[PDB]
Amino acid sequence: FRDGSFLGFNTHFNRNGAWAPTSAVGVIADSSRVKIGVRQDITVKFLDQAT
Amino acid sequence: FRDGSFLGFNTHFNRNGAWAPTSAVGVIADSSRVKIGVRQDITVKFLDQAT
Repeated sequence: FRDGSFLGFNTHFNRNGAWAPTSAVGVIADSSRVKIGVRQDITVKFLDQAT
Repeated sequence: FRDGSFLGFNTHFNRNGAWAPTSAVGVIADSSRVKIGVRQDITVKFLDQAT
């Protein structure tokens, strides 16, 4: 291969260790058709009496 | 009894569902001899760490 490797796709690399290399080498999508809903983004509370 | 016939009574109607109709149709009292002591009127606390 030469340039044009990764096919002009927006390429995202999984760094957080969620990738399962026994399931997939790569997932190719029309990213217009996948939506992630965010009802609450990562939210913090300080607990000091809780059990 | 086409007109008000419980004159001489102050009349109070129970509407919070405490009334037990199998126990009494009505209770008649000398209200000078019944006292309710109110040591603490109703209070609310919000709990978010309690067990």
